[PDB]
Amino acid sequence: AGTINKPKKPTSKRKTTRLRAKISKRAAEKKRKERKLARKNPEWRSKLKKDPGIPNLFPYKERLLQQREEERIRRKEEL
Amino acid sequence: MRYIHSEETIPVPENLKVSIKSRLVTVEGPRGKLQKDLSHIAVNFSVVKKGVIGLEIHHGSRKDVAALRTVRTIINNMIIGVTKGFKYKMRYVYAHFPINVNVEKNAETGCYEVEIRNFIGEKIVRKVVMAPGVEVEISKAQKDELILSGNSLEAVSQSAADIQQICKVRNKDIRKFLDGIYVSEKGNIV
Amino acid sequence: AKSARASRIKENHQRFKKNIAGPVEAARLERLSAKLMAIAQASGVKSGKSIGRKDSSIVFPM
Amino acid sequence: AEINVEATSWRRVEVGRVLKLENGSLAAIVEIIDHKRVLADGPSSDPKLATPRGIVPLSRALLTPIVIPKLPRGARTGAVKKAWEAYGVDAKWKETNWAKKQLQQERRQSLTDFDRFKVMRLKKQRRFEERKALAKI
Amino acid sequence: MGRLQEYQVIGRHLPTEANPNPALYRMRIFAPNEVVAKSRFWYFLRGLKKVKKATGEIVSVNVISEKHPLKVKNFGIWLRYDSRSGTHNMYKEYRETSRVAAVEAMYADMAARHRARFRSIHILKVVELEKTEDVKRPYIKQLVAKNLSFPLPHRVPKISTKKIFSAKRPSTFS
Amino acid sequence: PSEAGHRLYVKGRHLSYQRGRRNTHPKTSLIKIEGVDDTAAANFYLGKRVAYVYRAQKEVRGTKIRVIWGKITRPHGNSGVVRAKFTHPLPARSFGASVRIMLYPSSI
Amino acid sequence: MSSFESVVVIDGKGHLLGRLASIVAKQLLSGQKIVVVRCEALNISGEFFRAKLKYHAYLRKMTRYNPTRGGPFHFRAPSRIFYKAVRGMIPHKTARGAAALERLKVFEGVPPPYDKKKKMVVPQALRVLRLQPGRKYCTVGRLSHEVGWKYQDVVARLEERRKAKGAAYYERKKLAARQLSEAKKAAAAKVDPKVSEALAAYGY
Amino acid sequence: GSLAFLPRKRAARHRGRVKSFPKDDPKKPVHLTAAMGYKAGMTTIVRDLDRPGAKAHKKEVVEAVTIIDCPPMVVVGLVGYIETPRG
RNA sequence: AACGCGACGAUACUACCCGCACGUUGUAGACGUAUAAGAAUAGGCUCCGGCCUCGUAUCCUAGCAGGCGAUUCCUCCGCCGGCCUCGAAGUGGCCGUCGGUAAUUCGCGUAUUGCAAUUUAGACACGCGCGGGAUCAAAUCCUUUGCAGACGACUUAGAUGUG
Repeated sequence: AGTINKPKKPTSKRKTTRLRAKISKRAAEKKRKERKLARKNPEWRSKLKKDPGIPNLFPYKERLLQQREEERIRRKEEL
Repeated sequence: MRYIHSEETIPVPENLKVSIKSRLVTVEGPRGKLQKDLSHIAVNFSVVKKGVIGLEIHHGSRKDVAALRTVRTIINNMIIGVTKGFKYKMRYVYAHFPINVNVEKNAETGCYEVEIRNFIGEKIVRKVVMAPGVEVEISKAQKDELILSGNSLEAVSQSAADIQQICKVRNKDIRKFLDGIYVSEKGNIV
Repeated sequence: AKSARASRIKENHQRFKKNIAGPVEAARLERLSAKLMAIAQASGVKSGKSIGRKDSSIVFPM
Repeated sequence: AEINVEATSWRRVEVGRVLKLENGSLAAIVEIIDHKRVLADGPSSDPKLATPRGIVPLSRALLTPIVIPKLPRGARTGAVKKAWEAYGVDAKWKETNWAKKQLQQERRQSLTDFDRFKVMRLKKQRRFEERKALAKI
Repeated sequence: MGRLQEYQVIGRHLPTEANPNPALYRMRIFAPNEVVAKSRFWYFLRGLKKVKKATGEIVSVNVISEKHPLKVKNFGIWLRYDSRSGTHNMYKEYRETSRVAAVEAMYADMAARHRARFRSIHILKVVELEKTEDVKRPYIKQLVAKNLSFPLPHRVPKISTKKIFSAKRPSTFS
Repeated sequence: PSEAGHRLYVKGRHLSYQRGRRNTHPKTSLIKIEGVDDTAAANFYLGKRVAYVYRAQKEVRGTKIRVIWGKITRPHGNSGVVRAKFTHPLPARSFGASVRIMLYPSSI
Repeated sequence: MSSFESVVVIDGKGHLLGRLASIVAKQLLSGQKIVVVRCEALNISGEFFRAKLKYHAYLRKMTRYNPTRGGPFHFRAPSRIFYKAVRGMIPHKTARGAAALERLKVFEGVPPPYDKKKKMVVPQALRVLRLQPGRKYCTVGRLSHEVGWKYQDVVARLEERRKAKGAAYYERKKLAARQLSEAKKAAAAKVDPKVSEALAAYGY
Repeated sequence: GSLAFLPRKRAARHRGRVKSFPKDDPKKPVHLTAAMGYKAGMTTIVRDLDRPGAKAHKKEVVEAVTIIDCPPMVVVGLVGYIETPRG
């Protein structure tokens, strides 16, 4: 396109205060609808979340998993 | 990622003279002299051994490191040009109207001129002025063949492109009208 | 149609100015200049050869 | 094959390279942390040229033309001090152009009002001989 | 972020008649001061365990200082940050002199690269890589190279910002 | 022939009044002392005489030059600019005009 | 170090247009006279077509009813492009602002009054000290030539004449410096012993 | 109408200025460029046309011509101009 | 551009030019208002020895606001001329005359402005005075013209003439 040689009308970034109140009212209204919809919540919520676990690139995943495994065993025999 | 060091090498043959100022590279060879300014690229030039030129950049990004690959081949092309040269061979074909090609060398500006006549019978005379240092001859080895040679690959290749574009058919059928001037072979003079 | 500022028309005019109009106007200028040639030919400080000084501003007044 | 290149000759930050700080003190590079920082130590006996062992940013430092030849990487204060005295870093630094300029600055700052008058009077006598010599040539 | 020190915080649930001598939990917390250090202890404990501030008690707050703040070390930080999508694991490496220096760099780096905030980042593990060959990230790997030495091209000199006018054009070579 | 100077004072420039974004206060002025680039350097000049010397039309008591006397009170900002309090506020047409900073009352 | 001068002649070559203008504007309001030379060698950061795009958008803005009066008068000369930047940096609709502008002078090239004066430089506005090495930049002289400036070639020819005279002046200059060093060497062996260490001990 | 002649005001002068002389190169011989005359009127002529490709080729055409009285001009001075960044 | 600029012609008085005498004259603001290479910044300068972060550098810088007389010195500054050079909004160099001149060292003088009070001191422009040189002008109204015209404006012509 010949934008450099013949530029068109600029798109003003000067915010008008009419939009700003109108833009803030919608943000408030939209936030309220999320909270109301999350209250109806016809959807199952569990307790334990999916823990991604130790990353593979961690250089000491051997020692940490060995540490955790022996932590379980010693606690199990103590309890 | 800001790689600390990255380097490349350009081996030179025995019969060359690579004189490189700040970033102006001059390569003298048996065929002649080539020159080129590459101050637009941040590169550190050095001599690593007897006959290999080292170019390196410190603390650059992948864009800056990759730019060294372009510099290596450009200077290498100027090395080839002064040693072996470049040669482009063009063939012009026609169906009914034989294309007339005239090659002359003029004293002023010292440049070769290629004049094309009778392209699909047109009466216009198309004149293309070759880049300086580009020699054009009509070969007496194959019919309708034009040899284009010189020391600079860019000048030889661009001049060959100029001839091809000017003899381009217009408002006709590509599948039916096959006339034109096309690059046939590319290589070195030696 | 092709405009008066078309690239192709300028190229054709340039050839016409160089190959047809040029020689004719050059011959005309030679004859005219010859006629005006015919009509016209019909110490440094003390002589003026040393060109010296005859008889708002750019800098700030110090 | 003839190649002549005149591009640039930088000074490299390396283990053994002694660098000058803004304080006028010196410190030899012992370890390179990254491209913007190094670990240095100035064991000079001169209090003015001394620097505690620690991290120095390279923006705050200047590279001197002196390099301790075979300073080990990670060398502690005892090892660095042994190389500092053996190479004679203090003597070589005193011979550098940077130290001469710094010394010239220090003398000029300490000038008192009476000394400035003496400098002016003594310079005019020196200038008188300089002018007579320049007149001949 | 800020200036940080490692804090050893030991806290316990308030001893009741049924449960004397409670568990005495412990954490290591990076905080600018002791007031923030105790707050993070109870915020973390309120999530993990069921011990609250009202029924809690801080046993000790201690500063862990680095054993060798003059030895250059490579650190590996395993952290979790939550974004608009969810909670993500990432492992990153920092070449520094102290753990507090490594953690401060991490907060700056996560803010610069992912716009992550302090309230969004959980520091799961900071470890000294005891030897090379434990360095996985290429940016650290290049710094631990053999005989590392580099120039400093295009060094801009430091001119006083109040020295508006200079008689000579500066040089960027030393 | 002395061919020397007679300057016993440090040169300054009257920049502006002590002002906010909109409101300006003529009672206090801002002075740029030549060669003063930091607050430490400005501390030398606190309590020093500063005189604004200007020329008038009518000769009153043997001269056409009038003087407004003031003091350097405190540094302003971090760039060596100082604050000055005069007997009368400066004419406000003298923004960017020379002032004289005397070396007395001296303590060195 | 904040020195005051009669007039500071700034060599505009290699300077970023906006950063020079902000520094120039502050000096004018402080009461210092500024002369900027070689405005055609000024630099604007970014790519060239972005600078061209901005000026073409500037050409769009024109008064509808009568372009002769009131409308934005678009100046194509390189110095007036710099002057526009400085004017927007100065409250030119006040008596104080107009007085500040009277302390400013802008030129293409180096007019003969100023070709023999010392050209200062502003490090905070120098392109080589400010721009990242890979970034692009454009020259005000090139943009001016493409929007209607008629005197690019004439200014270029005068620079060639100016620098040819500068070459002769520098050859004379090197001769004097060579003679000064020789005279200094000859006098140093004849002035006095005792004076010599007195100067050296004082740093001179 | 045309906006290329928009300020339809009376001419500032009765004479009229050239406003552009043809571009000069040193290769051509020395010559003058302009001259003055006084408008006399109009008259009709018959021209033997020699326009190849026209309908009136090898035919007689009647055309209108204007006569300008041109007494010789007297050269009484010389002016020199220099190139400046301001024109 | 009716508040942008250049070249040229003739300028009566007033005072046009030159010299010095001052102004109870105006200045968005003297007080050493000192300082010319060009070009690159992943390079440059050189005396070709070497040198380059750094103008915190170079020059000038002493004397009743800067006296008088020496001792001693050919160093620096200024005015005039002659030869040239400077046109982008126009100057500097060389030579000669004359005047001044601590690089060294003295003798005489400073007081009383009374313990500080802008150390009234520069440049430009403007005006008033003398004494030397120089010049003796135009425009408008008016009558007229119609290449012009609402009115102004404009193209013309009015002094001896191709009126």
